[PDB]
Amino acid sequence: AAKDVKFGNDARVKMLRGVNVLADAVKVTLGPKGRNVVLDKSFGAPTITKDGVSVAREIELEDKFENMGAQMVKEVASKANDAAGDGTTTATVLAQAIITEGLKAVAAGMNPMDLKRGIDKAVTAAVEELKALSVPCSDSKAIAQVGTISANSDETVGKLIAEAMDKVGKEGVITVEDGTGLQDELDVVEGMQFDRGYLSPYFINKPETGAVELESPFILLADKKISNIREMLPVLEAVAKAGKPLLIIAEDVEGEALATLVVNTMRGIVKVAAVKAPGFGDRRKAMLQDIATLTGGTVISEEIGMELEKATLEDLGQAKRVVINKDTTTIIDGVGEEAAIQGRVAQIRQQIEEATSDYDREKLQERVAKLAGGVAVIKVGAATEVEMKEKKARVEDALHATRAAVEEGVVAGGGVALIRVASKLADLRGQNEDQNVGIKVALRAMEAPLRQIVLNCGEEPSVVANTVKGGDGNYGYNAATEEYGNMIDMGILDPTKVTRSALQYAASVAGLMITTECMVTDLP
Repeated sequence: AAKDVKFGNDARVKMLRGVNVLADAVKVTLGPKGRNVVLDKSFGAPTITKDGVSVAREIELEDKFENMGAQMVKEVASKANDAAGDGTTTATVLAQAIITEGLKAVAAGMNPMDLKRGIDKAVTAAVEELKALSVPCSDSKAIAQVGTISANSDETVGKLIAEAMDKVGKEGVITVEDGTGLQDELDVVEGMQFDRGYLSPYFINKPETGAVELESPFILLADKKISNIREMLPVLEAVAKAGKPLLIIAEDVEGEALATLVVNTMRGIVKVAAVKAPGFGDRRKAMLQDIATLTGGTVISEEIGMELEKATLEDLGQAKRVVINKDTTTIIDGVGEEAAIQGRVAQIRQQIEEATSDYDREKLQERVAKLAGGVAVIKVGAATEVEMKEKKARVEDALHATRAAVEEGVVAGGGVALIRVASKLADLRGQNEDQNVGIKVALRAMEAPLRQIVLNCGEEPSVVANTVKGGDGNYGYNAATEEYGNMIDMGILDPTKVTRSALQYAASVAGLMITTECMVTDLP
């Protein structure tokens, strides 16, 4: 109800204090020689971490304005992590640097809109420079390298990912799951992956991984949107009498049907999962038909007049293993005769060699590649289950890093890429002097992360940063080995996607917070 409002300088200093608290909490973990942050818990034993994601997630402030500034920086950093796969700490420290310098400039009478324009211009130029500086990652040796360093120097993971990419291409679908035995086995199965997640986060069966995983699931393929239950309860009865888990693939699920499916899942009577149909229009129907052919079943389509009252087990699609994430889901080893897949991919082939519109042409290439590519699953083996799960986590992180590197490229890690780009962009200027001030602010901001890494390493950062700027190319300073040289040769590297996303979101949040005039929050 009643709310307290702050204007101008007071709001800016409140946000500055909140962001400073968050960044001082999260940035001590930056770099190989990162400090430890103790997160006291009510359970009884405090947890000790060196990763910035947990510290950022665990921090809140009693003062409302500082708090909300902290959570806005936190949400942009979380967006950076979700997009790139890492870089939360670098994004947060960059955001703090830009925010501090920009607010200091604004207090000097500068025009905040011009500062935001200059920061955005400098960041766009920096992204272009990073794209120029990125080393392409296409050779299997490069895949092995990124998988190795990304997984704490696990070269075996490097190979595993290398032949996985060799078998299913750079853009193919790859997943990792638990495997029996000691050796690590690689296998490719007929499957695909579309960019649709669960409709509600209450369908999750694995809170540790945050993925809706079903073993030998039995899916529903319906073109019409699902609102009520009476039309779809025969499916639940059939899966209950068959004892198999249930999954839903429809255009959109809404109404009390979602609530009752969640309730049934929680009660444990039968597992139910729902995933949106990818695309829209008739393309969604076409790809749903492709999915039905892949899984050997048929789709509940209203256009052909049939309905869901008569849907049964024998005339419905089934799968071997499905992993549903927040944004996308993977179908693994769709059960069905290969002849149907061959016929469908052939039909899509004629769809190419008589396609007219270019956009639909690329869409057909992507659809046929997704349908005929298949899915590769890698099973991790070990002595006991605990190190097996640890290697699972390491393999997942390495796979995300490899995907980012393939998508964008590889640049020098440890903040060397940012400082090199800032050095190369020393002569950038804007329309106004305030724009030039903003550009200088952005340059110092990209300088900041390497300084923080060196300070964590225990060395004074001014001389190290100056020495790194003096060099060219990928030459930089290694915090682990306390020496300079080529950063790529030493192996410490990060995907270009991570650095680019961190800089982009740091600039975005800093520009948002600089131009803020008013602050509205609940009255304490």
